[PDB]
Amino acid sequence: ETAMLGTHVIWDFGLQSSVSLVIPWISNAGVV
Amino acid sequence: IPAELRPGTNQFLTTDDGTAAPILPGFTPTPTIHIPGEVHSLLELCRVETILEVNNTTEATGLTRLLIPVSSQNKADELCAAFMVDPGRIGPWQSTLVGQICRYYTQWSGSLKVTFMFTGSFMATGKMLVAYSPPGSAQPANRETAMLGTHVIWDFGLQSSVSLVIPWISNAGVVTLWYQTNYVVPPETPGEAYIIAMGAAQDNFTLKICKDTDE
Amino acid sequence: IPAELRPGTNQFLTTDDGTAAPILPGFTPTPTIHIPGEVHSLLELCRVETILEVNNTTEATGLTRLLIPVSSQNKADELCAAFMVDPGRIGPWQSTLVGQICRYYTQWSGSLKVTFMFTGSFMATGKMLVAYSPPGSAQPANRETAMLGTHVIWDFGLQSSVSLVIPWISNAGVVTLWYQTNYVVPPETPGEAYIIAMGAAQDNFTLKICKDTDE
Amino acid sequence: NIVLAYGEWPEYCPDTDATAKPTRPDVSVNRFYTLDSKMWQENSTGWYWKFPDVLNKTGVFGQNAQFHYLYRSGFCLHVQCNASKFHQGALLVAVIPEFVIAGRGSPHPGFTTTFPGTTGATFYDPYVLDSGVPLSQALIYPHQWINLRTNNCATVIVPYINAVPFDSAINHSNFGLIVIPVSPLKYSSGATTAIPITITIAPLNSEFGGLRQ
Amino acid sequence: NIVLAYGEWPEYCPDTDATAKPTRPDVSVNRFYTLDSKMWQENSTGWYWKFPDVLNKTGVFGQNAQFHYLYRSGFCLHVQCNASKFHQGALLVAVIPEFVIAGRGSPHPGFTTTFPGTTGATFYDPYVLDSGVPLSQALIYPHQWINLRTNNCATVIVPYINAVPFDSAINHSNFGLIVIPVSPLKYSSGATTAIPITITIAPLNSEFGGLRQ
Amino acid sequence: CVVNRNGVLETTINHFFSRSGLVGVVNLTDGGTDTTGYATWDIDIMGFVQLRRKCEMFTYMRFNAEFTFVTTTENGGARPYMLQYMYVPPGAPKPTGRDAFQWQTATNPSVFVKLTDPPAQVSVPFMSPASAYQWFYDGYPTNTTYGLCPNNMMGTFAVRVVSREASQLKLQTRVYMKLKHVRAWVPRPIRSQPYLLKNFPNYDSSKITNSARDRSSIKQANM
Amino acid sequence: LETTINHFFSRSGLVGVVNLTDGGTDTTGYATWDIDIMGFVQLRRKCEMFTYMRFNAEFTFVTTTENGGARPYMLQYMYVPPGAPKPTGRDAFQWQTATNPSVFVKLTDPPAQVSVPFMSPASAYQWFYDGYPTNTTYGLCPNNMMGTFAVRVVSREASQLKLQTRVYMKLKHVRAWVPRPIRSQPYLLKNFPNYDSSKITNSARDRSSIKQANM
Repeated sequence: ETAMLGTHVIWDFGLQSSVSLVIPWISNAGVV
Repeated sequence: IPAELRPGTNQFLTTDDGTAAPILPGFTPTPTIHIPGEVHSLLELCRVETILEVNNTTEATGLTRLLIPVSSQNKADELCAAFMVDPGRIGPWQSTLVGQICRYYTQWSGSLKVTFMFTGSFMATGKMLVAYSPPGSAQPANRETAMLGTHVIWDFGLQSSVSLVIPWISNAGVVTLWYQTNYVVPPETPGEAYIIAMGAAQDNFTLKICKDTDE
Repeated sequence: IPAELRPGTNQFLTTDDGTAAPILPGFTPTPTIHIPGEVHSLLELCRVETILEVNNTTEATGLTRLLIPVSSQNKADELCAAFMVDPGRIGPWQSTLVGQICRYYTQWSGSLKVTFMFTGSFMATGKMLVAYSPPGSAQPANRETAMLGTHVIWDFGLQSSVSLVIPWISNAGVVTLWYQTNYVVPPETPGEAYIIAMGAAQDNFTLKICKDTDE
Repeated sequence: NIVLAYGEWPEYCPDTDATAKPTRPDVSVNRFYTLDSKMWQENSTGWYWKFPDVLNKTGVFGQNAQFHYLYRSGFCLHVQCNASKFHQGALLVAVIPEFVIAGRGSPHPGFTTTFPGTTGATFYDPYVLDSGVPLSQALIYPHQWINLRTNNCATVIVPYINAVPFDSAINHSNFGLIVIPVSPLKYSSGATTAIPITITIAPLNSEFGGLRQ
Repeated sequence: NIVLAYGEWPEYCPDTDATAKPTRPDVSVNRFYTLDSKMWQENSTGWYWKFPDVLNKTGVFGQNAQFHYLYRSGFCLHVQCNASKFHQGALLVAVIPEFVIAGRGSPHPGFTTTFPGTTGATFYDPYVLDSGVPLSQALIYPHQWINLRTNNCATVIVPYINAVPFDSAINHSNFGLIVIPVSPLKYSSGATTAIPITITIAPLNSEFGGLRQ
Repeated sequence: CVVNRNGVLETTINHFFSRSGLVGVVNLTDGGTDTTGYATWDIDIMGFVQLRRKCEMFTYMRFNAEFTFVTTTENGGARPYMLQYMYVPPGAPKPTGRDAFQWQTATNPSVFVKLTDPPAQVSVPFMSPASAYQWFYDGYPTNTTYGLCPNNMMGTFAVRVVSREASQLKLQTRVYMKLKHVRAWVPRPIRSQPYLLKNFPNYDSSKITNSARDRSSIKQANM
Repeated sequence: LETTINHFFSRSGLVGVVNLTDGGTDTTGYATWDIDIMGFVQLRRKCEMFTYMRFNAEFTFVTTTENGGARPYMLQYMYVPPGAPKPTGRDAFQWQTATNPSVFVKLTDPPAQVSVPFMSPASAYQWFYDGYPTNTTYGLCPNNMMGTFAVRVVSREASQLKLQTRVYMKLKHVRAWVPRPIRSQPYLLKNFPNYDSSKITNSARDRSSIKQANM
């Protein structure tokens, strides 16, 4: 529920077989 | 000025159009707002399709009386279900919307329609025959004598729901449900399913003299 | 001509619009002259600011209950006064004009304003915080949590009177009065002063169903 | 600056009957009448003056209002107190039409209590205005605050307010001028104890009809 | 495709009094709120969710509806269940305005029975909707069938339906979302027993007025 | 909870004095020699403290008045007896007996309505020599003479049963006054102190009742 | 024309019966009646087909004695608007408050008819409220109050009547917004939807088998 309030993507299996998520601006941390 | 009092002066006759004295003059009510809905007449309530208790037997006891059972142990031509078309008498049409607003409204006359839908697996395949007899005749004893009427060959693979229009009931007409082809399943698929029946009135359905309901 | 008497003939129903027979025909009253004043409605009486008994404690006994005391022994952030905004309930708004013409008139809804003015010496200097809380919340326990609302930083040197507008009460909202800076006086000047609170309704204040007062 | 009572700028009588006729006196009566200065102290409690009682038996207005049985006039009231920058307090200067002194103790008031003269009397209970009517709502009347850190003068211009356009100036008193300290007077030790309050009255549009003796 | 509740496309408040004023929040609150997935079994009996109770104390909508005493919003409801081609059954997904839980046994229901929260409660008697009112006629409400051989998703767009254009989002719950299996779930031995039902809520035109603390 | 605005037709000066309420009750008790057989009632609106507190919010008022007389017997059973509701205008003498000559003066407009009829309604115009009724007069008509204005007289009614030989009724007249075409000029604050007399503003200064009920401290808003 | 929403609620029926029983000291002498339409289960089942309703109401009071012989006694039918106190006795001061519009009609007259406007703070009457006014507090809406009547005989010295008032309500200008299904379960309480789940009565009467249309 506290991960649903962020930048989530509801990815299912029947419709799509592959999904992609764009991480904005890392630098030399962000957990997916 | 001269005036004469005709018979019927001091009576309180209900269903009258005489106005009454306002008890709070100068009172302004709260102004109305836009609320969705706005039922203008009860005639647009009896054309909403509602579920129909066809399986109104003794041992049903719950939500299992909205459902017409279809099995795979039944052979061809074996009469899945049958019920009269009487929106206002005692039977399946007592749980529907068109049949409960006409326990008021003494007379009624109009067209109806009955919608079936099938609740089996996606892999299952079969057929059904949906025949309507006129209100002069009884229900057919064979499938062949029901085929000679107003049948609809409804299958399961192509369509999942069919509808049949009943022309001009009045205050009876029996619609039946026959097995045309037995219920065919692949392996590892359950062999029992259900049909739920629906029903409403058409646009030319009207009502007449008011009456209190019998609960 | 024929006529029929509907129900409700011989009743004396108060709040009626039926005319009565004049008892002195041909009588001409004294012609009216121009008198100043001419109240056309009671709604222009409840927008005149009148004094508000905020200091309605037990030991007040006289004109010393119109006045909110401000002293110089009080430090900063110590809650000079607090009172609800209820024009029609029991409290400070029972001595005002807007709160006594609505012990009639069962319902009311509109905007108000509360005007303070300071009655100290010309040499004195300080500040006050005038915060209004919405009617869902209680009164603030700190000055910092009252600063995050609808505050007005009112000082004494620049302005001698400030006003705060309360939006849309209905039949509650608490307005408080905090010390922002302590009361600063030069030598040979008294250290106690007073604030008198005022209050009236705005232009969009309306009233509804009549009722006799409870004295 | 000035408070105008009910927004009128008082005028003469329009086209009334039984006057063709009444005399309109010149600035010999419309001068500035300055009454005495009342000393406002810590334990003071208010004052009131009845109009036109304060200008009877005083000057040209006294010789006209006592020898005429019709009367109509409007006034200009100027109340001013002289305080330093070390005193503090507030005065409520209002104009109450038909101001009736009640009488106290469960007992009618005397003549000098309701018609005080030039030396206007003092309140006994200023919280109820000596008429059972609270000071809290006394801002309906044309009023002006004299707060000693903001201003000192208050000017109210009052027209003729009556149901009859001509009455007698001796029996009937049209309005009253109250001056009540809502907030008391405080001062540090060494300052002047009593602060005077002087009042100046100028009649605007006085009329008199029917002469005696 | 979509069911539109009473044919409205919900909008903002037109020209109402006591608002000049209310805040119109951006897509920080109008995102897609995905609740938990309820497992639908053979002996399952239905569920119901109260609105806007399911989005109180949840995200930005929880911090706005708890600190505001006016509220007006419309929703978009998306119920979807993930089943294979070997399962079968039907769901009735309706939207009941002013859905009042009755109470049973000849005895008023508790707080968690009528205001269940995010985890919406289950029916005891789905045949009478737990309100003495039959499921047979429950197709008056804006509804959509989820038949597992035809479709999987059902989309209902609900406007704001109330006699007062602004109420509190904590005390009053405007409507309820029922999901009742009319036909039970059957499967051959070896398949997955529980089938999940996930719900996505997106507020359309939320308004809030008057801020606390 | 309330979001909209109410009506401004109900706050006006004519609707605030609109409805008709009870303003006076008299009793006849006809029968015999020791009883009178008539009952007069001076018209005044300052009889009950609910209409008195509303009309002393203003100084000058100008209105018409229409009256309605609801008469019952002592028990209620109304047999048809003919009544007389006279009207003595200000400046005319009141009756002195049930058979006096003031009942036959043609300048007193009387109303002959039986007991079984609907109540006798009649209307009275503006009856003052001035152009407005004064309820606060700061003057003398030339101790007990201060603040009396004789320009507020309206009249009496003098209810009487029309008969010849002393019917034994015991009646009770209730008078209902409706105020029409009301005009009020200068306002004044509503009275806080309780009333002591009927014609005077006396207020019993030995106990000054307060205009706001007390609370514990000035710093708590809960009252 | 007969199926519309205004003709379905058109006619006036009985909605409440009260009794006075005047006479003596142990008896009261007055009888109040709270205005509600959910008293009889025939108007309750019709009005709970909808959620929001907006209507006027006109009333007619048919009073007879215990036997029927009506001698002329003068009555008083008052009206206490919502927010005003009810009377406490037959000689209390609430009978002389001018803001309660009363009607003075004898027993021998035709019945006293009077009309009551829309008296709600909202813009529609709610018969189903899913909330709390802040166990027994759930589902109570105070926006449905309309008033009382408080029948009383006008006399002085305690007439010995025993009356019986019958109140007939006519619904005028009816507007109903959102519909809902008609109740099948019998009623248990007056203000609550409780239905006694230990016996669920069915909405269709039983038959022998599903394959026979004869019922």
